[PDB]
Amino acid sequence: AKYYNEPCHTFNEYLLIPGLSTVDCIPSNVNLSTPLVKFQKGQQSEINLKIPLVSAIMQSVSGEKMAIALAREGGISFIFGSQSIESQAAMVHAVKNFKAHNELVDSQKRYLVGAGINTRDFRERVPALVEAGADVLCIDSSDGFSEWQKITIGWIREKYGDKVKVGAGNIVDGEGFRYLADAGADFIKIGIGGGSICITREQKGIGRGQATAVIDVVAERNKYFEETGIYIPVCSDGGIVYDYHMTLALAMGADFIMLGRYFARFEESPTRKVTINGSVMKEYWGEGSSRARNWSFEEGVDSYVPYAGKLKDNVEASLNKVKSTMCNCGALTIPQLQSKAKITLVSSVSI
Amino acid sequence: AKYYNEPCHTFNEYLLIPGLSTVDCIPSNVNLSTPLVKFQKGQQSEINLKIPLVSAIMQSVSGEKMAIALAREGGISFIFGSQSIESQAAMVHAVKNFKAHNELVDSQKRYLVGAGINTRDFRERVPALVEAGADVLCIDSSDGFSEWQKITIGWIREKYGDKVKVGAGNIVDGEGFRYLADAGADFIKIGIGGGSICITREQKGIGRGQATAVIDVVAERNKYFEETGIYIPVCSDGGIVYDYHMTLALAMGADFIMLGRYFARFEESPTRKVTINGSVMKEYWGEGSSRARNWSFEEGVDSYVPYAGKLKDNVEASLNKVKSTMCNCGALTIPQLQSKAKITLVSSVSI
Amino acid sequence: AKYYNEPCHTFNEYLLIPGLSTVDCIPSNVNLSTPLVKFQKGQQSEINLKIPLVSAIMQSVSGEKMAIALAREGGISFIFGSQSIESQAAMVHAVKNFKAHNELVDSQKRYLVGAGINTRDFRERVPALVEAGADVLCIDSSDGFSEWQKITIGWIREKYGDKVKVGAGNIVDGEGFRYLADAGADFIKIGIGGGSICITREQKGIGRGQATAVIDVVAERNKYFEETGIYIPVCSDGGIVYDYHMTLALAMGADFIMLGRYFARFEESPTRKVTINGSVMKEYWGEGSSRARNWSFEEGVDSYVPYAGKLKDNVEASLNKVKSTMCNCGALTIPQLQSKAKITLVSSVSI
Amino acid sequence: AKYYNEPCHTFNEYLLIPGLSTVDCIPSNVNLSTPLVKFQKGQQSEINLKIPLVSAIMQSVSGEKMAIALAREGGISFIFGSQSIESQAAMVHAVKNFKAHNELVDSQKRYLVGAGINTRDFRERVPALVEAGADVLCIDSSDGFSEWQKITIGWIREKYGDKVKVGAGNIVDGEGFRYLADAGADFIKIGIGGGSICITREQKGIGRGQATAVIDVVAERNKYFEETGIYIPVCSDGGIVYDYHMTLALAMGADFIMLGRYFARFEESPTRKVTINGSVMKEYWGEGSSRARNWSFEEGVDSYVPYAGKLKDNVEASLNKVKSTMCNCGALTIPQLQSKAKITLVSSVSI
Ligand SMILES: O=c1[nH]c(=O)c2[nH+]cn([C@@H]3O[C@H](COP(=O)(O)O)[C@@H](O)[C@H]3O)c2[nH]1
Ligand SMILES: O=c1[nH]c(=O)c2[nH+]cn([C@@H]3O[C@H](COP(=O)(O)O)[C@@H](O)[C@H]3O)c2[nH]1
Ligand SMILES: O=c1[nH]c(=O)c2[nH+]cn([C@@H]3O[C@H](COP(=O)(O)O)[C@@H](O)[C@H]3O)c2[nH]1
Ligand SMILES: O=c1[nH]c(=O)c2[nH+]cn([C@@H]3O[C@H](COP(=O)(O)O)[C@@H](O)[C@H]3O)c2[nH]1
Ligand SMILES: COc1c(C)c2c(c(O)c1C/C=C(\C)CCC(=O)O)C(=O)OC2
Ligand SMILES: COc1c(C)c2c(c(O)c1C/C=C(\C)CCC(=O)O)C(=O)OC2
Ligand SMILES: COc1c(C)c2c(c(O)c1C/C=C(\C)CCC(=O)O)C(=O)OC2
Ligand SMILES: COc1c(C)c2c(c(O)c1C/C=C(\C)CCC(=O)O)C(=O)OC2
Ligand SMILES: [K+]
Ligand SMILES: [K+]
Ligand SMILES: [K+]
Ligand SMILES: [K+]
Repeated sequence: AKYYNEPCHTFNEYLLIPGLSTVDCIPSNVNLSTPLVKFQKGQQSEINLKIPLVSAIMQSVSGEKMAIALAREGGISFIFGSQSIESQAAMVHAVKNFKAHNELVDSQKRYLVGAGINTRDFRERVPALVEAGADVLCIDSSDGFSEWQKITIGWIREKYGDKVKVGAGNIVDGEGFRYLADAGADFIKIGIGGGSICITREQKGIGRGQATAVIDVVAERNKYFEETGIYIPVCSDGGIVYDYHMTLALAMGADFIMLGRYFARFEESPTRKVTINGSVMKEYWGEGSSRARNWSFEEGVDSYVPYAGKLKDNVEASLNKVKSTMCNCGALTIPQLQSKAKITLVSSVSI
Repeated sequence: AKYYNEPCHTFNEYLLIPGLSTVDCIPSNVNLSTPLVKFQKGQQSEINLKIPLVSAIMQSVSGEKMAIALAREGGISFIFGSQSIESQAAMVHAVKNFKAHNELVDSQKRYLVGAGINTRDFRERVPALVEAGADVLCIDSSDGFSEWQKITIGWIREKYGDKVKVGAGNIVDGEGFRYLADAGADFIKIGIGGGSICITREQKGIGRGQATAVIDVVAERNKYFEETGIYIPVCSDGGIVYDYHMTLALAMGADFIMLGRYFARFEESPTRKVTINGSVMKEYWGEGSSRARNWSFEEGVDSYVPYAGKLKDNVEASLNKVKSTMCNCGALTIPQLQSKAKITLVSSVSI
Repeated sequence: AKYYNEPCHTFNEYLLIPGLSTVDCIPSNVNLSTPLVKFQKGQQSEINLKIPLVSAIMQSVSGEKMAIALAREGGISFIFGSQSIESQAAMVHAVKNFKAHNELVDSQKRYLVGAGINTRDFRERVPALVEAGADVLCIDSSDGFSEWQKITIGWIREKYGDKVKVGAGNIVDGEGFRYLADAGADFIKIGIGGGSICITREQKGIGRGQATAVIDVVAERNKYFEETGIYIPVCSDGGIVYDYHMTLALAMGADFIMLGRYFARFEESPTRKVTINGSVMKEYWGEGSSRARNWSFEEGVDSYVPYAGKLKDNVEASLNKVKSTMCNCGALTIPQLQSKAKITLVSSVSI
Repeated sequence: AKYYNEPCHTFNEYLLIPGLSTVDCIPSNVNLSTPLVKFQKGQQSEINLKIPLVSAIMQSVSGEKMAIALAREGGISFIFGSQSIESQAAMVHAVKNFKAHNELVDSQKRYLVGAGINTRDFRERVPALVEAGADVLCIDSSDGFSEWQKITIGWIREKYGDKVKVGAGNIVDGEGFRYLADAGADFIKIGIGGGSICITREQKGIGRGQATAVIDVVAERNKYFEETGIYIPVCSDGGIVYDYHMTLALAMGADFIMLGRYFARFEESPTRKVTINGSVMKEYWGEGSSRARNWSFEEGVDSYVPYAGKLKDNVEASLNKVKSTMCNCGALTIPQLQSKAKITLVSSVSI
């Protein structure tokens, strides 16, 4: 077997050490744009988010309303694919034709929207998604280091060339990243086990601390860029517990962040608002729970998250803190933060 | 005194990082066969389990019914030796003559069965066990790094040659493994302290994290194979808390796993089913407890484990998860898993 | 991004190993004097505290009474600047003209007093503070690694030369220290996150274990002294939970210590004494709390600390323990302690 | 300041890895003798304990009855010196003249007994102790790395030469050991902070994990023996929580062990037996508590320990476990254990 010199770590084990803050760095001047899909050196990505946040490919998170609400703030949602092909297409179509600011839109002023796909019914699902107007796709899986993802991406490239963007994952190391990059992925998703509704131990026992995973994949991605001139955006998916974890994920090299629990709390998530002993909550279940697969064990859990109100106010408060921290680190942009951030590990006792 | 460069670790401190999963790797195609006794290079073991699980040499675990139930699924039980020689022989005989699938049987279609022996009355116990039809024996001890085990194995070899298979242990490092290998053991059992009914601290203070023990013994075993051409199967005994710990133990090099608590929960264990406030439990006590030795201190404990029903359904669910994880690691067989597994240590905080 | 070879640590992770205690080292002979502002090699500081303790630049800690009570024992208070310029000046003036022992006074026998200032209204606030008689100033900020502090210090030097002393901070590493030193700071304050009313995680996620911060800044400060002949006193601000943490902070190189919670408990702090179910408490809130800024988030908290009585008796008990420990380390003075202290890290388990 | 490459550890962080157990190693054949005072190479110590246990120099532990009860089993007690010179002498005299097995006696068949002394009234106390018949003395202090201990030992050597044996301490590193060795100590006591009634943190903040302290002092002691031919026995004082900690302390190099709490639980300790809600307890307070010094702070605590009955049965049970573990390590004697023990550190998570 193969072992490692250091144990893996989660975002909670890190802190940012301030850098020189210049007079021109104020939150309002911080630019949170970031690339969504791959491009060659000297070019810009064909799709740039206004904010580095995307909602998870989950039944309890990314519905029609979530996609519109998030696109309006500059991010993008990946409509869950764990439903009928026609149901998913309808949601995508409803978002693209909603208008029939930092809004994320296409050349027709229509909100951008993503859609999750699987390695099984993609021959029928992809065409429907494209026809419906999906701006980008993403293969949704707990272990993307699979020949099935290579086959899926390959089929897409053979029928649509580079006109259809498709993200792949999830992986947690340089090898997995490399495999999906050579396969043609437009962006690679990082993370196995970090999620909130994730009980890694009581499951398969596969995974890696999110911080270690991002740091390792980012180094491979940068190495890959130097060898081929191809820059592949990476997404840190899961493991975000506090707002500052967002800044950490970006500082470590992630171009954008995928969140489930965070967005599930909003009015715009597709779940039921439930009042439990004076507290308003929202339903939240993992895609691995039996509650979701049904569309003696269980890959995820079914629980509740506290109601936080509308997405807008919460995302604004979260990103204001990110912007402020970025200025503490001497960064006016995400690339500058990734370049200048001073990140330290914290001792067990400190926690 | 002699010290080590690194502290020891338990299975809970590790996670598996996925490898390339090929299209041909599906749980149903995973082969869980594994060697039970030693063989020379170029040969196959004379006894191969269909599944890498064996039930512990304990009064509260391996009785007649357990041995039959486990053999039927492909594993083997070691009838406890902490009873009269005639009582143990009767159980062994009852298993071998029960018939008077992935079943583990001999050339006569009879279920395979093991039997534990001690370093004291082996001159009278072994013959009775052999005569009764025991397929394999195993010296049961908390510290197998003993001249007594060498003497016991030697006596067996002098009277039966290599016709009678005998496992030895337990040990936790390369030196202990080496001593038992040169002594002639057919398989060596790893583990001191890991057990569930083990309170190492409040005992002698001897032991080692199970993961570190297995990793160290496996390296010595591989070194031993290269020097002599003799492959000695090793057994990871104790310390298995979750199903994924099984995959970890195998990935680290253990050929098979010995479990006590896990099997004690089944209908087939020889203990009393007790209902405590709406919960059906099963009795479980260590071989070191006064409750067992009686056949001011105490080497083990006497407690309860939750009833899990029949062995079949539980073992199947456990091994399906192992098989699935193996495919995540790109392995269709145990040897392939031991060769390809990527194993990472996890930080204290992560736990 | 930039990473570090070791994780950061807090004061609770360290212990002092005794050195040779000579017959002449008794608590009563221990000298606790220490420099407040910078000086050149071969010289002495223009201001030396009699005891290495200063009260925090906070509304709930450093008022008129605190400043008088602390100066009387040999330390100094920094009147909080989070109030009107005229209100702060009045407090400073009241302290300087209170008389209209180990007392800390100027050549006119008047108690010494400090005053906090900010990087915004300093052009109007400084003159008022100087005119009122403030002996030393200090820029109060969560991240002193800022061009704004450079600008503020520069303005002071252009209008008052080296006649007005001004401390800067807070910083946590050699780079931050270096930036403020070159900027002209008379003393540099260390610490971000350590404070008691600090919830670093649920904030920006910036900071560093106080011990690691002090050790790193002290090494840079000593390096700076060797290169330029300028000795800049450093202050360990926050993170002091127990009396022995004081000895640790000094042993690690800090010239003096800034405390908030510690002093808030005294009769002389400007907050309300509140009786909660038989326990007399004192109010205490951070400068980052909304309760203080008002002069959807929050940089600090608003809580209670147990009443400890008058400052005198408590400070005396605290420093007697420091003096005693110093003798255990073979030190009669702070510089001798910084030179001879043997400091060991403690394992996680030990805690 | 001076730092260390590794953090310190306590006994709870270690486990013993078994060695080869030979047929001749059975508990009954294990020899637990050990040297009490220093000797030259090629010689034997003038005083050898039959068992490596000595009771602490405390008011709540070592009285007349304890000294007799322990000597009868082969150990020795150090009558507490925190009492009048005439009271301590009376106890010593009562023990030496009690008779007016593994018993520890002098050439006159009288029980051996020790007596604690301090660095202040030794000119009057020592003579009284010698005259009373004390077999060995020991300077009792929280920090023995003091010129006062050198002066005390020197005075004893000037008036009695090498006829009066005197132990010194406590120290926790090679430097402290070395200082007391050159000063003439007959044995050196290790340990600061480890004790049960020790709240190191809420005190001076001086100390070191007991295991690290013993390991470091033992290496210095062995180095000292090689340079001078003088073997100085060392005592691991405090930090013993479980029986196996005894085996660890010895394996690490300590010749004998000093215990307070352990012995306080016995019928023979000089404290009151108190029944608290069905549980019989014994009083136990540290020598640093105000309750003891009286013969605003506090170096120790005043609590209760569970009644364990007579010393005999408990010590026998404890040492049987030590002997058994020694055989697991292939040792028939303490020196053999110190030479052959395989000691591993355990991970934080394991605990
Ligand atoms: O262990 C898991 N069991 C599940 O059932 C599950 N469903 C989703 N996911 C993954 O978790 C991410 C969302 O995580 P958060 O709620 O932490 O933001 C998502 O983006 C996915 O990567 C799961 N992980
Ligand atoms: O500390 C111990 N005290 C005992 O009384 C005891 N009895 C058995 N064993 C050992 O534990 C293994 C079973 O462990 P699990 O229940 O964890 O599977 C078994 O296979 C044995 O190796 C003991 N260990
Ligand atoms: O996280 C924080 N939120 C706040 O609201 C706050 N107010 C003050 N400070 C800083 O804490 C120091 C006082 O700390 P102690 O109470 O621990 O002595 C002070 O000296 C400051 O450095 C804050 N830190
Ligand atoms: O922190 C302390 N405060 C006290 O008041 C105290 N009194 C004794 N000792 C020391 O502790 C040893 C006994 O420890 P145990 O009870 O752990 O065996 C003793 O042998 C001493 O080394 C003290 N340590
Ligand atoms: C697919 O959604 C996920 C993702 C992205 C992740 C995990 C996970 O459990 C699920 C749900 C698991 C499902 C629906 C079962 C199918 C499968 O195995 O892919 C995880 O642990 O890391 C990432
Ligand atoms: C023999 O069964 C075991 C085994 C295999 C192990 C342990 C143990 O305590 C017992 C019971 C201990 C008994 C019956 C006392 C005799 C003896 O000492 O052998 C353990 O700690 O690691 C492995
Ligand atoms: C200024 O007082 C502090 C100091 C010294 C520190 C911290 C802090 O939160 C505050 C309050 C934060 C305020 C008033 C908001 C303005 C700002 O950001 O400066 C901290 O974390 O380390 C040091
Ligand atoms: C003297 O008995 C001890 C010993 C041996 C130790 C400690 C201790 O606190 C006391 C009591 C402390 C007293 C009586 C105050 C006088 C002094 O300081 O010596 C400890 O921490 O390590 C070892
Ligand atoms: K900054
Ligand atoms: K895979
Ligand atoms: K000393
Ligand atoms: K052994």
